Amino acid sequence: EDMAKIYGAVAAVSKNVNSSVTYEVKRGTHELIKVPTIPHNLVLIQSDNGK
Amino acid sequence: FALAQINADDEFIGAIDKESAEYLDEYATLARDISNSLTLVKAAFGPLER
Repeated sequence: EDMAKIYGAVAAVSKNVNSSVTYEVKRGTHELIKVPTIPHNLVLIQSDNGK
Repeated sequence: FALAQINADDEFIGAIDKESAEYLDEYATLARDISNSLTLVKAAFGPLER
């Protein structure tokens, strides 16, 4: 029974090692909006008689 | 000044005899506990660095 207890203690320590890590890298990634209409900012002015 | 002589009653002799058996059981149990712990340290732990 004592040997069973000791081996369980040692086995638990041996399992405490760590395999790896995982993470997502996203810094600097910004979303893009979409612009439907091109701004022209033009106005046509005409005389009343069209001169 | 008031030293009193010692009377060894039969009950006192029996009392020590029961204690003698208990001490043996305690000494045997402690030695086994020490031996188990010494074996655990060798496999569970190693040397410590700074």
